Amino acid sequence: MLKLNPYAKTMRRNTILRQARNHKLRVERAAAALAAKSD
Amino acid sequence: KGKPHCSRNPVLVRGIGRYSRSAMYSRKALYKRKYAALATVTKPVGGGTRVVKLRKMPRYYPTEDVPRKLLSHGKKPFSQHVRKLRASITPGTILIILTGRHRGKRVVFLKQLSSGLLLVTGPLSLNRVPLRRTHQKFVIATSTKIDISGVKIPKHLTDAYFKKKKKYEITEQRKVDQKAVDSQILPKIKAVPQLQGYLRSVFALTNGVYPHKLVF
Amino acid sequence: NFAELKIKRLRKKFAQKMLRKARRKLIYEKAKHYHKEYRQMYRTEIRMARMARKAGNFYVPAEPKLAFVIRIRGINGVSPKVRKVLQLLRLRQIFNGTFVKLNKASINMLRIVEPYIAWGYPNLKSVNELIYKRGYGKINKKRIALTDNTLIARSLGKYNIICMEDLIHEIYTVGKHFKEANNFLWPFKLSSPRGGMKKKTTHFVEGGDAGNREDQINRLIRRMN
Amino acid sequence: SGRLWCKAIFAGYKRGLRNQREHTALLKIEGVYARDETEFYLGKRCAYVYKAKNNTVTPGGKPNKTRVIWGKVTRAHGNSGMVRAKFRSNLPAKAIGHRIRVMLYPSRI
Amino acid sequence: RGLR
RNA sequence: AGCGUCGGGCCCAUACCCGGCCGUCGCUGGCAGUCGGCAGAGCGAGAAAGAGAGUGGCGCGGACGCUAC
RNA sequence: GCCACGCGUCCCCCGCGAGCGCACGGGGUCGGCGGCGAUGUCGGCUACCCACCCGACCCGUCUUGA
RNA sequence: GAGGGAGCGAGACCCGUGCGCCGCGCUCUCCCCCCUCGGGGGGGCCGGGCCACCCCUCCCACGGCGCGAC
Ligand SMILES: [Mg+2]
Ligand SMILES: [Mg+2]
Ligand SMILES: [Mg+2]
Ligand SMILES: [Mg+2]
Ligand SMILES: [Mg+2]
Ligand SMILES: [Mg+2]
Ligand SMILES: [Mg+2]
Ligand SMILES: [Mg+2]
Repeated sequence: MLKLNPYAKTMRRNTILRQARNHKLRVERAAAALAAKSD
Repeated sequence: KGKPHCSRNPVLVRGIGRYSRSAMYSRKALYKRKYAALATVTKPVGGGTRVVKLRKMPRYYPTEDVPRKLLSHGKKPFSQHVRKLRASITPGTILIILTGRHRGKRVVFLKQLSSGLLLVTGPLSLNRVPLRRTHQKFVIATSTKIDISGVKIPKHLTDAYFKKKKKYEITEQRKVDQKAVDSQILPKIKAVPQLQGYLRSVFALTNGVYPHKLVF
Repeated sequence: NFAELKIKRLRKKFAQKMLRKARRKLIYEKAKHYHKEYRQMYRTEIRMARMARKAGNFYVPAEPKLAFVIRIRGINGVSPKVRKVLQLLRLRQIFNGTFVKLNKASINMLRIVEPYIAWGYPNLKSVNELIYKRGYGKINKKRIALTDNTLIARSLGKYNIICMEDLIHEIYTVGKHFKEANNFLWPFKLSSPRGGMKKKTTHFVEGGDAGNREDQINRLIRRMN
Repeated sequence: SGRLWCKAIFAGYKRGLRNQREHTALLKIEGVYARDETEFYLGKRCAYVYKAKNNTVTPGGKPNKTRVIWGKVTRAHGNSGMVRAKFRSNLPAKAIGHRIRVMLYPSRI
Repeated sequence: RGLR
């Protein structure tokens, strides 16, 4: 795919970092939910 | 002159770096790193001296030759291959050695070797089964592990140790290896109740028992 | 001598190396600029809506420039007025596909053969899948595979069409040089539909597959590819 | 020291109404009646056994009369626990309604 | 030459 | 296991797809370049054309090949 | 986060650096293995007979139609 | 799992080697530091725009409202 269209490195390099960061936020919201009911 | 450093950019996925080449020019620090710009042998004789040749052309040629072959690229050999392993099989787990003349027996795993074949030992005392190799593909993983972490089993044993030659007599060294691993493990298996009975016992199917259906 | 010639031959290869690199960097920059383009195109069509509803009116979007046609039935016993049209659209085999720019002239023919085809308005991903996976150019009257850009530059360099991406751009934006871009493409040999078909004979509205099924063509492509 | 294989019956070949493509074979395994269930057996080595008049070799032993045709469970067939299987040589129709020993030892676990 |  | 309205799932044709093989047609395609101590082994590449003359400033070596009906 | 990095000169405003490895890369390889055997055993498509499963109306001809 | 002579290099001061085109990119030819047990693994090494937060307001597009003009 790169031999034909090389920009795919950046297009598939992003959309990974994005997802990991957003996964961190999902977990942070769950722990803060436990903090809100407990506190 | 410089010792070889590791790859600077980490691996996220096979063949894709984490960082971009523009941050990389910096990290490598290219801003301050620009550049610009036998066959004949002499020998003595008891005459003169003879200048002999090495690697002389062959005295006979054959009647016809096969041609050259093309360069394929990705085909590494077996020694150099990477060796996989299932999640179930960790050292300690109990295996069902299904196929060989030692059929359906229950036996403890020690270690994957370089080749990828499994080191297995159905305690010779109990099962009458020595240190034997097997293959993963022909083996069931039970969920009944034990904490085998603390023994310093010898390094010397290996694939070439188990490799066939071409009568078989049992070596004293073989007897030592068996005895040496036994003295270490046997109390842990005799500590847990009924388990030595289970090990002496052999696995075997019977009526109304279907592998897909049941679970273990 | 074979001294000065060696050094000269090295300069010639070095020049052609730098040239190939430069074409590579150029290619990259066209593609990133088109990503920015597509993103903009998609957002604005919503923004027009939100603001329209705020005022209380209705936003009517533009008519679709492009349609993706598929022949669903076979070669036996077909009216000759049809056959002529069909072979003008290059639909000689069953489960063959073609792109078609729209206008009164084309749409009246597709009306005349409604029962034999299934068409609609295809999405961008479907265009990628089709071109990339099954791209085969008509080069010197020969069905040759679209595996390197050289094969394109030789033929279409005169329209500044150097790569798969520019091709895509023209297709989705039905630009100037559609005729040449499509006539370059060999009729798409699509396979039989995974999952199945509802009923070959009848129109969509009476529960069939023929005729205009605007967007559901994408679902059908995913089942056929 | 016991039964180390699941039972299956050779129901018939792959076939339409008036044509049978006998290079493929249909198994009906005992106690399995759903496509969920047949995902276990995938990949497994089947083995049709038979016995013949004259004495033949036997690997690891003296020559027996028994012989074998090895095979392989290809993929599921149908919705009610039937299953396709492709044997290395094509099967005889005599065997219709008989036993085949599906083994276990290409495990998928 | 600028690379130099 | 009938009648009417419908869902998922599922079955196979010498039809469709991917791959192997035979023959024919088309490209009026390519190949006489096996140019060897008179040698230096390329001319598939996005862009009309030249690996062009000159003149001032030790060891003796290198596979197949082409009945051109 | 960036396929952004001599100096001098030009514009708008403030033609030769070499070196070494990895591989989803112009069509599969192992530099990996195991069993049987000199008088009853191995291979032997075709061709000899028998069995089973499915398929299957006797040829030539005139004929719109066998 | 069809196919089977792709050549790399060194150059008329040599005569080799058969991992070679296209394509992705690691280290050394800079210098320091850090961690797990000489080997293995890390942090990096300085300049410049851009967008990131907050204060100001220019050009075009489209929509709405108001005053005014034809
Ligand atoms: Mg299906
Ligand atoms: Mg019948
Ligand atoms: Mg028996
Ligand atoms: Mg068929
Ligand atoms: Mg084909
Ligand atoms: Mg007659
Ligand atoms: Mg007649
Ligand atoms: Mg008559």
